[PDB]
Amino acid sequence: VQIDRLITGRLQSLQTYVTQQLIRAAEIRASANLAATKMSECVLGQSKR
Amino acid sequence: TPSALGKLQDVVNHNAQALNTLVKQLSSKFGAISSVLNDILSRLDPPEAEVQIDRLITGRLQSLQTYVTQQLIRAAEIRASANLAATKMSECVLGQSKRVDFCGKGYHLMSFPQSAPHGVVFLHVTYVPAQEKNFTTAPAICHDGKAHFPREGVFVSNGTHWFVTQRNFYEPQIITTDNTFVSGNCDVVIGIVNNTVYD
Amino acid sequence: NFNGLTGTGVLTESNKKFLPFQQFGRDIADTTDAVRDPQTLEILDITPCS
Amino acid sequence: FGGVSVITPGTNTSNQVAVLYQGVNCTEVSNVFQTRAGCLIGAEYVNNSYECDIPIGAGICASYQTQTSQSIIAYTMSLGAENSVAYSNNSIAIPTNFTISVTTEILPVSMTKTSVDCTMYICGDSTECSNLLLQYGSFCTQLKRALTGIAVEQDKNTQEVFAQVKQIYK
Amino acid sequence: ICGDSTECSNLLLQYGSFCTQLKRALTGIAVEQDKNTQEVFAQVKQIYKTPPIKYFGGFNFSQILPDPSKPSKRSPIEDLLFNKAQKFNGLTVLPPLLTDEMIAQYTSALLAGTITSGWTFGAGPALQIPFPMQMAYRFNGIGVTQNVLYENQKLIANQFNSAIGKIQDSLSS
Amino acid sequence: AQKFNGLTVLPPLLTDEMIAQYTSALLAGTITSGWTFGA
Amino acid sequence: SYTNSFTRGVYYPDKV
Repeated sequence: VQIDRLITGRLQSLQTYVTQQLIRAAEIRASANLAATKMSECVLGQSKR
Repeated sequence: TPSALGKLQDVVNHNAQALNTLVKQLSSKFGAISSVLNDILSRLDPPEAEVQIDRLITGRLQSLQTYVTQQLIRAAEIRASANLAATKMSECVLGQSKRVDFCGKGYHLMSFPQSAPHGVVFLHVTYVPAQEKNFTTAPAICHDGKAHFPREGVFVSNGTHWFVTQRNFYEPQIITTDNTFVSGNCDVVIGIVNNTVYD
Repeated sequence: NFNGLTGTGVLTESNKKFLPFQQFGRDIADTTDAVRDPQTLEILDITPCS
Repeated sequence: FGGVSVITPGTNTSNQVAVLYQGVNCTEVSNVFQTRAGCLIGAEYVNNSYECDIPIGAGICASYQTQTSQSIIAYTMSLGAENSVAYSNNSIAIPTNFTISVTTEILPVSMTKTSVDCTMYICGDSTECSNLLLQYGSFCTQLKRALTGIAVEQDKNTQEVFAQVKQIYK
Repeated sequence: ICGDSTECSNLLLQYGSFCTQLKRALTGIAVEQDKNTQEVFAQVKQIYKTPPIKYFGGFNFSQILPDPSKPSKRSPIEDLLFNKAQKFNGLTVLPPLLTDEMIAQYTSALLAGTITSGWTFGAGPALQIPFPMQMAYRFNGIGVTQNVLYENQKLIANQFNSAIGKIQDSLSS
Repeated sequence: AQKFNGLTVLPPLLTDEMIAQYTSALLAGTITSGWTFGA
Repeated sequence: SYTNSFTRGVYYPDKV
């Protein structure tokens, strides 16, 4: 009975960590796409934006 | 190359895997005697059933919430990709975009949108120069008593004479007053050569 | 309730080739999708209800 | 402890594989080569440099290449060809020809609009299960609203990506 | 989830395929970070090198160009930015595919292409062009005529060097 | 119909024929007009 | 003596 509660709590904690990592990875992907576009537009050429 | 449609197949595979994992999640007992509700209701007493089925209801609700969270994250990613594709279409197909690498690698010329399963394909027409040659250049030319700068072009030299050519295609043209403009004299520009500009 | 197989759905006629010893059927998601009538050696196809 | 990673060059090509023990110094258990990512057992380190075919880790890359019999070799990935562009104060490169190149770009637009039955997936043909599910709160309404919003979002994406023109041209 | 008990794993196998989904999500995140590092820095096809004579019209790029003294082949600014068995309970930090040396070489190739070619290396073949003639054409993209540069190249190079120095000074302070 | 649990798959509003017609209209505008049809 | 069982020894586990 107690090992079930322990494994449920640990699985919930790991799932919360994975969800936070997915959100942070989406944010980092957006930032990396922005950085790649900025490099391709400012270094590889003279952007007028 | 069948692996060219990477993301179009990847999104379908992710959706299929999510649906399969959500369906197979009903054959696992989340702390109960079995996964079949009928077995629990016909093999036990009412008071213990209210816990033996609450375990399964909690497990299935948590699995469904996880599925919905994953679907929301993938939908946010798909919304980002769809906004990117809409901007790509509106800037490359509906116009002549000057952003580098945006409408393909090279100088953007055209783009033709095509239908695709759960996606869109762009045929970016890019202008890529080739067969380059090394020429002798100079910032400006020095006339009898004034300097001349290239208006639209670059002062190149084949070794003996001097000509003005485009920045992306070699077209030797004589240096006349219709493609230059005078600004100052030959005392401040480093590298100015002494050539004769035709009038 | 065909010989213990308790399930609800639309029993149809499918052109499935069953082995002599095989009685039940299943699919990728571990769901019964074909049964054999224990009276006549025919091939049925249990499909989900509407 | 660590993690086992099996490098497979494709079953259609051959069957020789190499295992990667991430986080092992080749002391806690065929060619053996210690990489910065782990102990790669089943591949030899070649001093040459090619394109990264199979990403191993920390610059190491593996590929199924013929011995200069074929075997999985390990090497440091090359970042590209070496080009020393001659920079001079009086030298310029002007192209004389051009090659129109049409490239492709694959971009997703929408996904499969799904809508689960929250009172049927969780509880089947059980009236007792629904009576207890109604007490656990209003999570079903939130999930249904989220799925409806996702469906409307996919429809809006399909409308904004393709339906950009006002009239249909022929 | 289960330290060393197999009875715990026998029960974890009953909770469903949660560990599989989490491992798949982590592998996807790792591949996504690798793809980001590849698409951000590895935009050129060939690795360009700067000539030995570093007289680029009068602009001193010594603070952004890779320094050969350090064994890392990085610039003073990169060295300043970088100065400001890994198992605990099962969590392992995987090493990136591209090391710091490879990112430094990518940045050096991008800088060499921006100095020697400027913008033609990103849209096709690397076309050599002097740096003053590159700045004269970059000025034409904002409205200022090219003669202003050919008249105030010394002042522009002085201001560029001062700004490059102040960047490092502000990053240090 | 491969649901088995009630997880219905809603069909998209714009079918493949409508997306094909939109792409054909975009192509016709790019060929005949080029860029003036979008502004 | 001894021999090698290459890929034989597989049966139907269930009746489905």
